[PDB]
Amino acid sequence: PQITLWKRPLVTIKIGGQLKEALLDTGADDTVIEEMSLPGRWKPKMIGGIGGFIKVRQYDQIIIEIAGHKAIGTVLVGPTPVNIIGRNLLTQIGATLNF
Amino acid sequence: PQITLWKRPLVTIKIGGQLKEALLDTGADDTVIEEMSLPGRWKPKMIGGIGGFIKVRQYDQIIIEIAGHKAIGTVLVGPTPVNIIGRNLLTQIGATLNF
Ligand SMILES: CC(C)CN(C[C@@H](O)[C@H](Cc1cc(F)cc(F)c1)NC(=O)O[C@H]1[C@H]2CO[C@H]3OC[C@@H]1[C@H]3C2)S(=O)(=O)c1ccc2nc(NC3CC3)sc2c1
Ligand SMILES: [Cl-]
Ligand SMILES: [Cl-]
Ligand code: NA
Repeated sequence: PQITLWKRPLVTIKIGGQLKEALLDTGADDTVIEEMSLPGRWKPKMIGGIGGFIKVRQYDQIIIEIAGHKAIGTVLVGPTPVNIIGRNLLTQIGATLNF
Repeated sequence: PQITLWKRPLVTIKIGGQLKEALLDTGADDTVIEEMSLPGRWKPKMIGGIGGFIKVRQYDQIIIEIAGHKAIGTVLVGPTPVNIIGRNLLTQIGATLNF
């Protein structure tokens, strides 16, 4: 699709069999989603945005569908205010910015 | 142009007569720039992101040049760790996300 930015670019994602809403975010290096249960081991990561830092759990090689496009990659789980799809997965679904 | 997302989508902006580097950020509703002077009236605002809220100054009807493209809109000025071009100005330069 071609998505304009007059509204938030929200899409549905599917992860862990569940549907969630998430923001397509070119300003985010990584994908960050709210508290949920994921399989496997996790590693620590401390990620910074506006306001300061949060601690998150990093899960690698997680299967996730984004607007119907399959991706497999790193998902950070933590107390984010919104689910964010960052560049690590936007690149897997072939997203570009165009003007 | 077509900007891929392998790296941060950083562009040069001109604002308040200054040159700055800024991130094209589809996950940002508003444009947020590090501390600088701008002419005219302003009012305070609180904006939240991953690590909580920061207080900014809201300046309306500011002209900015973004990667060569002129636009006008509201600019928030405050202690953001990175200059961010948000949807309120990305729409004006005709930016879209495509995949
Ligand atoms: C969290 C989003 C929902 C909003 N944000 C935009 C994101 O694109 C930020 C951009 C950013 C990049 C950085 F480099 C550093 C930063 F401080 C900020 N991304 C990010 O925090 O990413 C993090 C995480 C992702 O992985 C890595 O990448 C970078 C780091 C790191 C860990 S925002 O900035 O908080 C924002 C902007 C304007 C605005 N307008 C408003 N209007 C009111 C509602 C009416 S509210 C509001 C909120
Ligand atoms: Cl505006
Ligand atoms: Cl349009
Ligand atoms: Na003004």
